[PDB]
Amino acid sequence: MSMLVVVTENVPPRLRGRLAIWLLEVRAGVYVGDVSAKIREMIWEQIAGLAEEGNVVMAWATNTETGFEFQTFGLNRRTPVDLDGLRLVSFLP
Amino acid sequence: SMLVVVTENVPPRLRGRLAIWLLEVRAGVYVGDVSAKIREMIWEQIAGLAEEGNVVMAWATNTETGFEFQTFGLNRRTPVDLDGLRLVSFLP
Amino acid sequence: WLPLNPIPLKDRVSMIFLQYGQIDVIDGAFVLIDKTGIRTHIPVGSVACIMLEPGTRVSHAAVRLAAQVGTLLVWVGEAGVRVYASGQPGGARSDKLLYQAKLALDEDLRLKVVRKMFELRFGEPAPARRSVEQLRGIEGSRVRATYALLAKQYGVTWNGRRYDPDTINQCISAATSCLYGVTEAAILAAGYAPAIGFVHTGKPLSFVYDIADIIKFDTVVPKAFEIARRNPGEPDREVRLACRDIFRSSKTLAKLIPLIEDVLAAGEIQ
Amino acid sequence: VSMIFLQYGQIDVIDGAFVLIDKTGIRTHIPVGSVACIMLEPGTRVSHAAVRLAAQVGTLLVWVGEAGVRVYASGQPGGARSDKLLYQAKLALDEDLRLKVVRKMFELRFGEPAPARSVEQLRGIEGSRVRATYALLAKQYGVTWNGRRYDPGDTINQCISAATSCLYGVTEAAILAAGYAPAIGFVHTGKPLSFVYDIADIIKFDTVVPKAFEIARRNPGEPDREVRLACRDIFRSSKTLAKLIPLIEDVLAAGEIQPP
Amino acid sequence: WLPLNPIPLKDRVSMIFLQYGQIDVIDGAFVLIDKTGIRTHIPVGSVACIMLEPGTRVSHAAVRLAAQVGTLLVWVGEAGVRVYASGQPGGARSDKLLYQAKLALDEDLRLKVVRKMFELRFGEPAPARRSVEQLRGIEGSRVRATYALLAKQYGVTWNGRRYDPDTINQCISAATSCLYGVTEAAILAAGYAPAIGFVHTGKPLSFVYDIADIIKFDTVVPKAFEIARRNPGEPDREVRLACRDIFRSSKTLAKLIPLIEDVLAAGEIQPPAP
Amino acid sequence: VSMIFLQYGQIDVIDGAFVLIDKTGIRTHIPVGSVACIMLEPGTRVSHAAVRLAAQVGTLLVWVGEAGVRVYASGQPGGARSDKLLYQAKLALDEDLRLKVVRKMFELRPAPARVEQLRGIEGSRVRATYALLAKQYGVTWNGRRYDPGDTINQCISAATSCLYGVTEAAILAAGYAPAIGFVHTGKPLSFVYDIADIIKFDTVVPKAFEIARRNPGEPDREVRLACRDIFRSSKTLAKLIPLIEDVLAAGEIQPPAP
DNA sequence: GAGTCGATGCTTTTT
DNA sequence: GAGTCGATGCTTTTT
DNA sequence: TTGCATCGACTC
DNA sequence: TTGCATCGACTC
Repeated sequence: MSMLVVVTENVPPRLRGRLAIWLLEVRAGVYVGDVSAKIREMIWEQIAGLAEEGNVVMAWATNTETGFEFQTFGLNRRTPVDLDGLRLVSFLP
Repeated sequence: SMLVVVTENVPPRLRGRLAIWLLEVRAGVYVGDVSAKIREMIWEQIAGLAEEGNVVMAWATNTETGFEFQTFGLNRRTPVDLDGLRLVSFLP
Repeated sequence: WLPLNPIPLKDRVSMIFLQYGQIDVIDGAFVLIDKTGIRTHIPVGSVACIMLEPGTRVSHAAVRLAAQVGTLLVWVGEAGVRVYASGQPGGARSDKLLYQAKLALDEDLRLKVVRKMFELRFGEPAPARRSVEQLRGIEGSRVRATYALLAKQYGVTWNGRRYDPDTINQCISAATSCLYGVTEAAILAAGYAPAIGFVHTGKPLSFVYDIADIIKFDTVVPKAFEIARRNPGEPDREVRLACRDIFRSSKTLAKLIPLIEDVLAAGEIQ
Repeated sequence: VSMIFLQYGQIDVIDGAFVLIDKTGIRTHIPVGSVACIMLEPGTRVSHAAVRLAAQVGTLLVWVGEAGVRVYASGQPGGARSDKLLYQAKLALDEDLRLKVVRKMFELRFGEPAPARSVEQLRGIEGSRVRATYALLAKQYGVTWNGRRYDPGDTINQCISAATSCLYGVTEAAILAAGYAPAIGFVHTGKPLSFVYDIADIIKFDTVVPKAFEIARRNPGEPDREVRLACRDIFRSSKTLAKLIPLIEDVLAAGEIQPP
Repeated sequence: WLPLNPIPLKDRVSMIFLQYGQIDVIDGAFVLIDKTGIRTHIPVGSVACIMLEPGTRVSHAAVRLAAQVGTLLVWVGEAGVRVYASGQPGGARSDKLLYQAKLALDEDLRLKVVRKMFELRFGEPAPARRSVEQLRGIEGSRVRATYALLAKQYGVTWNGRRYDPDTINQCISAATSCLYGVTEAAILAAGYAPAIGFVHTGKPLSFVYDIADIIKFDTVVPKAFEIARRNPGEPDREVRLACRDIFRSSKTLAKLIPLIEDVLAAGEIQPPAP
Repeated sequence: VSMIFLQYGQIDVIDGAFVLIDKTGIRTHIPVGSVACIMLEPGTRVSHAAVRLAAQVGTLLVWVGEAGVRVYASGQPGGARSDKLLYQAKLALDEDLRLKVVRKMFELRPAPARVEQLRGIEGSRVRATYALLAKQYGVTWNGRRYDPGDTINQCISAATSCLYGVTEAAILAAGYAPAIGFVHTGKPLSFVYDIADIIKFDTVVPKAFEIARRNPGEPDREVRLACRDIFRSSKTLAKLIPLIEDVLAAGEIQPPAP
């Protein structure tokens, strides 16, 4: 069980509320919770299934090198990028 | 412990300064992994430089819900207490 | 957009109280709406039981959504105990309920079950060759002795178990109300029927009382006494928060299902 | 046995009685104790007081779709009356009582006594006869019929599937109103709606399925809505839910065991 | 808007490599800028060392900011070792540097320090009444024996320590380059001077070599051999990532400062408090 | 000893020599080995090649503000030349050599035949000197005040900040450590204060008074700019190195060669 | 993104 | 919020 | 008289 | 012929 954050942008209200079935909305499009792996993955399946033309990023705490890991779905100017196994963010122009 | 910080309508000074220590995965949303002392100094940074904008910070804890959070400045979305559980009320 | 499933009770917060507002569905989410137009998102799927207090008005949709995610709604009164509930239409497996029925129907298996219940209560096997009723006598006696002991321990005037159509009795009753809540939630999640009990029978929450009774005094009642110690205006809340704290701290939700399975297992049946 | 459908309004309390409220004011008064079971349809909200009162008189509240075409939730989860459920369990356990119920079920289904000899062969006969019945309705209504197909189909199969879904709705409603458990079946078993399938199956083909064929026919904007609405109107108009309870009681009665 | 401070090295990622772009400051943040106009935010304050590879161009502002947060910049060549560095103008406390100087200047204290260094290396106290040079000799011998042993262990042809104005030697050299990086970072963070060494002296990184040498073979060199085993086109990266992994996994950054303090403590003289 | 200031351009390499580049092309050629130390001012960028070359010839790169009015960073962190630093340490440790340096410092700034009392006499004169400049320039002066003030104290403070800048630059260029001081000690810029103090009042402070006079839109700016122009125009950084060498020399101990 | 205010439709099937 | 493209100014002092 | 970067104000 | 809620389109 580990801390989870999910950030949505231009996503349909269906998903907007559905994440809110299990998570708390502290600002628009930003959800925070604390979940087991299996729940995290089912949430991810929810997002992967319902994100239309919007895009979304999900990050959670881990016991890895940087302390956490993250993935996106859909397209964004801000995109993950690899520097020798460290994962950072490249800002597309 | 894992840290997240979310800024809105905050001056570029802070926008970049958080980026000295954190990673920006979307506009205004920073993620990291820090000790308590660093978390607090970051908070002091935010408290010091947030102008008219507003910002919310949450981190993982070993408490009842698993995490805890605070805001600075005003937002329609605001924390609210239900019998020791902390949730969020959406004003009009 | 299509799918939706319940999450394990294990992963949930025990329970949450809502008061003075309407609970509606907004864009597929469960929402509390105040008189001033305040929305409040509630993670229904992340809670085992939602307690509805007076002045609450529940949308059809809200109940349907609360059922789909396997969260029990329970209507509670002026500081009162459980008054009503709504949930999933029934057990998810015929097999489990039928298992419960066999165990229940023949008096010998029943005897085995109650014995184990007793063992689990007291840390001691029940005396040999005793009928069901006699065991229920022993229970009553020990229970009385236990109230006397906690009263003693915490320095609380205790004048018996007494119900109102006295502080101590309200604290106890509210605490038990909460526990009957979670116990019912677990029983339903496990796919069994709350009405089919072993010690208690013929009443709609017999099995709930049976199961709750087992862990009632290691868990929830001591603090009822400690809170009773304090003489506050509104007890209820502190009791509620304390029960939240005990359920998380002592892993109650996680343990409840295993306990039930072991209990029924003692029938020595498939 | 008495039950009422309430729709498009909030259910509250006036002088210890149930009341339905709209923008138009009071639409229906229901004096406490006049009804065993209240079916709440879409567009409704429930007052705290209403639930507290319903509990006081032990009234069952059941949240459903229009006319009970689906069941979403019920109060008194897992049945409120232990005795009825236990009655159902006895009947279900005993090999022989079970035989006897299923045979009665079969009798009630045709108006013919079932063949002498086990449960499985009757299962077979049913399958055959059912196929023959689909063929007959297809014939009667002039409908191309190409067999039983249902991956998670054809128009006819969708109409049928939706109608049966809806029938399972009302059948479940009745089963819960009667105070029995949907999971404990006699023909079908081991699955959450076994008993619902058992009972629904008996009166499937009198009304629900024929309309499925007629609608399949008329090849609409499209099927599922119209089928569901048509089933709604039939269930309300022909008092289906109410009539379902006697059938259930008789079926279980046949066990020749003391009903509570 | 006013303040800014360094964060403890303890909390940082060991090191990060940047290549082919310019590093600028944008709105008070440290940013890598590509030829196509890609920005990339780099948490400079969250790293102990930034390694600048060929084709990199560093803004004045970037260096000033990197210094303010106490992050060492190190210029590295074509797969090469450390070539240059830039940092904080000096030790934050006069006391610490002077402490280091006393220890260094008188040969007896120096003797004590080196003996402890030896002990820490081998898990054994150094022989009694031996001068500095002789301990140097023992080192050299033991070290050679250790390369031979790892070569043996991992099945690697080993033809000595050899250096280029051979795969094995490049892996070793790159690994040591990284380690000299972090060791220098730690030495500067602790507020001491890299040029004042005890075993090695008279060279700009004497103390860095002294300290790195202590933990070099329990940590960074074994994998140099294991990677050397593989015969790949571009070794460097795997070596870098492996060194990252070893530094985190074995708590290197956290341990480096205590080790240094204990080493200097062995002078039997009193350390200024932090 | 040789050093060059580069500004507003990128520093790169052409045929193994240092070059400064803008939009106009080449501004300055510097043949490798011609200079010991390069001071990089604001508005500059550094090529990889330039650093690799600077390392090859052991040239020190130092990132500074204009004219060295501040020091931001230096290559070869903690001093590159162990011998010079150790020389400084030897001098610093021995209370007697130390006495002897401080006395020389005082002379350069002959001291009375006895460190602390000299501290006292300095404080007194210094006050007297502020009073004198206030007099000379017609400036209201109400004493030593500095809390983190009056106009005069801000101008003074900013000027001294800037002087500490160039003094630090020189100290690092000479290859010594700013933290090891003789009068001031125990703090990161002790030696910088020691050396700056000697030539504080010839040039840096007088202008602080003149600017304090003029009561400008912004003193700190003007003071800093004025100090920049004075340091460049009067070769201050270059002249600081001999002073330092003589000061430490006075220990009568063998300086290392170059 | 988040208000409105019109539109629609109480529905995401199967034994 | 994040582009532009003009403005400014290489600066957040103290021993 | 050259330049890197923060800060403005006005439309996406 | 009453109502709760999703989904549109058009300006903050």
